[PDB]
Amino acid sequence: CSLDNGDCDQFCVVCSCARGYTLADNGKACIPTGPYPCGKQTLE
Amino acid sequence: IVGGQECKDGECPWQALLINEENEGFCGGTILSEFYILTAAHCLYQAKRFKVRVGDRNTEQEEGGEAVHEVEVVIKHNRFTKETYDFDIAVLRLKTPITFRMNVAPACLPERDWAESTLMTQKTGIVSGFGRTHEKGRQSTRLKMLEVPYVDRNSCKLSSSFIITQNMFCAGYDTKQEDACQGDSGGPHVTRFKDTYFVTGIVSWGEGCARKGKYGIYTKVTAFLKWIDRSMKT
Ligand SMILES: CS(=O)(=O)N1C[C@H](C(=O)Nc2ccc(Cl)cc2)[C@@H](C(=O)Nc2ccc(-n3ccccc3=O)cc2F)C1
Ligand SMILES: [Ca+2]
Ligand code: NA
Repeated sequence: CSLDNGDCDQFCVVCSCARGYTLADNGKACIPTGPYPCGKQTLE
Repeated sequence: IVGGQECKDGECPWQALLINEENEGFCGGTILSEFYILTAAHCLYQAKRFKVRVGDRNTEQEEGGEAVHEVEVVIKHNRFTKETYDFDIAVLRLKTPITFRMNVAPACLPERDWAESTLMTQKTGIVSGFGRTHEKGRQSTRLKMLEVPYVDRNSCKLSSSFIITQNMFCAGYDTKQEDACQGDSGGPHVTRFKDTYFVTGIVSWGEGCARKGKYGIYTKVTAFLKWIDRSMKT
């Protein structure tokens, strides 16, 4: 984890994500489960 | 906010504003979920009664998205004291749930150890609010944001008239005239990691605003992640 955050999109080799997100198939990226996931700026 | 810029639409969706009986903003807050707002314990002393407004970007104009919420429960950290300003954190449970939308969305709470090693080690964070635009001036009618560099703890202690505890961290600039200010207190300090913003601090205090040789002091949210989790579970 001390290198490139373990190639993790969020938490770190095992990646994990914040509430409102699901770890993607590649086990690195994080996928929002709703239109307003935490920590994302909003767009119309 | 002294210096900085106005937040654009959708840029600071986790901003919440505490409004007093006079319907005037006096402190900020951070949306954590549909029912909870994170703010500073010291803010609870500044208004006998208050409500929470979300989605506002201009306090002089009512625009789509603004909404008011009554506070059902105030959970102030039992160890906060004005003597030290230590443990400056409170969680507010709202009476009715916030509907997320454009300009209204929560900031993410990070995992403790990871935040300590990966977020708190970033170069900067972002602070926002409706506070004073100058130490002796008026509060901003527009929501402003400011990128603030994390400041070395020892450098900060040397610059400070007061004790900086492990529940605090410093950010901002030595002489550049940019800083958070009164009115921004309780508001968010978030740190971007890749493309997600994690709440990392709560605007807490400073000697003046943007003073040369002084920094902004923030409650270190990582020290309270477990406290917040317990608080949010009633
Ligand atoms: C002159 S002002 O515009 O009317 N205003 C600006 C100061 C501010 O908040 N700036 C500010 C600047 C940057 C940031 Cl990040 C947040 C606030 C505020 C203040 O009162 N600060 C303050 C100073 C010291 C402690 N403290 C710390 C330790 C122990 C005891 C103790 O009292 C607590 C405080 F509330 C007064
Ligand atoms: Ca408005
Ligand atoms: Na300064």
